[PDB]
Amino acid sequence: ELVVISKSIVNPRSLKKPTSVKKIQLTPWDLSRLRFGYLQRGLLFHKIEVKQLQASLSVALDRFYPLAGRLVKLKNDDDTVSFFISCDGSGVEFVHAVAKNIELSDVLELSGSVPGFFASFFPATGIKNYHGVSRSLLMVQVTEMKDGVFIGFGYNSTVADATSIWKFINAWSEICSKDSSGSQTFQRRLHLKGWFFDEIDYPIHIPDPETKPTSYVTTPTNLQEKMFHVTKENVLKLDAKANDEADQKISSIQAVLAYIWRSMVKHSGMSREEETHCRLPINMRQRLNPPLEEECFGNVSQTGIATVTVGELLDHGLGWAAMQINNMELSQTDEKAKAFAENWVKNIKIPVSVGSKDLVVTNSHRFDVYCNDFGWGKPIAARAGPPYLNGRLVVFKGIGEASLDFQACLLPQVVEKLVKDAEFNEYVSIV
Amino acid sequence: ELVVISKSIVNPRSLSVKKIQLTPWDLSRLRFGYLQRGLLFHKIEVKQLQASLSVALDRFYPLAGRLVKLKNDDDTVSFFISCDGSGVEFVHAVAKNIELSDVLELSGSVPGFFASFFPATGIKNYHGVSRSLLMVQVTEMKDGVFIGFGYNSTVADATSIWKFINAWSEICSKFQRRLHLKGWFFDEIDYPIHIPDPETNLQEKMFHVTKENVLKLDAKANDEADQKISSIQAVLAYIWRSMVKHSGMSREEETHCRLPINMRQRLNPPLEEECFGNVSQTGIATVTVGELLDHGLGWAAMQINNMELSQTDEKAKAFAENWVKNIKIPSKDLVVTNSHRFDVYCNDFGWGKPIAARAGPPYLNGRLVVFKGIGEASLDFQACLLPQVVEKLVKDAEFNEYVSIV
Ligand SMILES: O=C(O)CC[C@H](NC(=O)COc1cccc(C(=O)O)c1)C(=O)O
Ligand SMILES: O=C(O)CC[C@H](NC(=O)COc1cccc(C(=O)O)c1)C(=O)O
Repeated sequence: ELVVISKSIVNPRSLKKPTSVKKIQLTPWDLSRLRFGYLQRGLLFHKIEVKQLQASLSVALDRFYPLAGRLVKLKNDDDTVSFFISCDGSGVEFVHAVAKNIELSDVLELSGSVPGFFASFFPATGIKNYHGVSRSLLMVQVTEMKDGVFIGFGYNSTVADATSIWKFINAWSEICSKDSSGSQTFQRRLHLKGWFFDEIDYPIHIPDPETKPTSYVTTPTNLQEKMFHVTKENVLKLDAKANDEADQKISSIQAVLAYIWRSMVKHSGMSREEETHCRLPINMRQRLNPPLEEECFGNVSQTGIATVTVGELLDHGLGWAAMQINNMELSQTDEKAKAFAENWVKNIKIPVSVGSKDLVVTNSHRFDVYCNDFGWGKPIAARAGPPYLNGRLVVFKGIGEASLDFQACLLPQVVEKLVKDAEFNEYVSIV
Repeated sequence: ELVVISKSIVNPRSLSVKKIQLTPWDLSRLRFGYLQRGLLFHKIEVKQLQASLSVALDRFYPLAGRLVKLKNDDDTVSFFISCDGSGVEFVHAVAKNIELSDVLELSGSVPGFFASFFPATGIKNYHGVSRSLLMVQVTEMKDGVFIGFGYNSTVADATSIWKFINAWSEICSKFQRRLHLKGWFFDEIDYPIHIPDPETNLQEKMFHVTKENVLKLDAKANDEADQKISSIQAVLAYIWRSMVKHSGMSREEETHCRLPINMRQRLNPPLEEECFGNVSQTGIATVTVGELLDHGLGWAAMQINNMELSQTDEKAKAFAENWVKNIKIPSKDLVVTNSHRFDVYCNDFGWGKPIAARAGPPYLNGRLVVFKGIGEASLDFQACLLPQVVEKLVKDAEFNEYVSIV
């Protein structure tokens, strides 16, 4: 129940005399994601005016110009290909849609089988990162609802990590809020991530990612999504309990993730001998040597993986699970990252999926998603879009900074057991 | 914990004195405390809030008045509201360690820190001779702002106070008709009315009911009931049955659901929807515990609806006229307050709609403050409960399916 009003390309609006076309080189981290789908997130508002939003977007794209570029695929004479990002100002796909029968309650209170109507609010479903040669690296959809507006976006993981994407959304909202021409918002020089793998030749020669199985997103699933809210009081309670049991210092988010992990596995139906993983995004800017600037733009995120058996996770307590997470984070070193990049170049792996039997943590509690006031008020919710993956756990800072929200994608049988888990529902509010 | 930055008397912006006479409904509430409610925001600029309040008091000028107490020669007293522009008490305070999470998620013993966000705790309606009839406190938090207010029930009902808040925020964000007062609608009662001189371990939880679960309860109640039942009647009945189930009361006890009734359209002649003043009464549905527990949701909902249908003009008149010859100026009930009809979120003062609405002290067992949800189809309730009832409610699987308790 969604009609498209307009589909257009939004180009950067360049007050400056345009410079040459910058080329951005792709690392093993970027190339190993070429077959994954665009990541899709969005913000819910009481009010957004689309004209101002589109105008301010063109200005913001000038300031974050790699988001307006395209992948370029080179054919090597050895029958491999190479990719780089060309900052050519090709522009961003921008969709204006209307879903006049959908109201805020419907998106705030989402609960149950996915995909549902909400999937259609996102613009990049089924788009893979290697499609960025011909589709934009950022895609935006603004959907007017009965009594609100949703701004959804999808982005190519080869051009940006979530840290960078949320910095762009914050700049865009600031411009939109103050004046759409950008004349009243400070322009800042963009620092690029650059090339930080000094022992790896580039561009890296890889097999063509499109000459690969190419697997569907519209296939029927049995997945559901639920929202989990953890209050400040309960975050603190979990934090204290994890630290009481643990032998090293455990952060609040580690304790809460460990609690969710244990609970998710308790109700999974997995055998004790199965391995379960907690996959966590790690911002590597400050772990690399030399470290990169905290504001450098691009994907500088690595996925850390904590591995245990189901039996181990259930037999030990909360503090032990939190220690597995923390130990994994501590292991994500510079020497590790570089050695592994050099191994990747001699055993290229570009998977189509992550796997469905893990806790797959994404986004971050650190991103101030509510600071995105476009001029009519801060958002009232932050959500993720397709694709749907069992075990996905999207982390959002709460409207209350001390609280946490999680958007969890789970099998129906797991939800059914989770909603009857008395202790879980003491610590976590499921909607 | 709470630091006061400033206190001001805000009069109407514009520079005989109109008298508003008090009805038996007003006079009966003289010993009650001021009612206190408020709105939570990301951002409020205090200077603009205060200037706009002066402008708003031009329109809602009774809120800037004072009670006047007359001593009559027959050893009684009389009260009226003198619209003298004395002004509204306006307090600016800072709670630097309190954050949005704390107010959104209040849960547990009351009174707690939040009580201090409200300006009129311990103030009774008869104190309006010397204290303002509306009191405002704007409390800056670590990462947000709360606008708390208390009001004297002799000058306004909740319908009127929320219309005032709506007008104030509209003025601050920047009226085709002038303010019309409710007037004297008891033609068989003389004024001023002569009266005698009028002078617990509780917890609060937030309940949210989703659009989906409101509709489920509505459908259930209507399937069971023989008259049409509204969504709010169905949800209130469900909460009522659940509270009584976990109350510890025996079958023979009488228990009540108390509900605010806007009487404007029930009076004859009916009064204008926007007429200003207190034109509300409390309706009381009475049942025994055993009956409420034995019968289903639709029957409880019918008890509420039947009570509402009985709130007639003729009854109100007869009761008021006898009240003047039997002045009465004064639990484990369901005490419903506020209403789903009030649009909480239209109160944008210029920096964004509110992110929550809340009630303040006083705290009383069984209070259930109704707020329309951010999601317009949904409902929020601020419930004041005994710890033993809470413990039973959190272990009630069905209740926690229909209602999200935080
Ligand atoms: O950015 C991240 O959270 C991981 C990025 C990347 N993974 C994918 O790009 C596809 O798998 C996922 C994993 C998590 C969330 C989603 C989603 O669509 O939200 C998809 C990786 O694992 O290195
Ligand atoms: O407006 C209403 O809900 C009732 C008004 C009045 N009642 C009192 O003035 C004192 O009893 C209450 C009842 C409900 C809430 C509170 C509170 O403090 O929120 C106090 C009455 O019965 O006509």
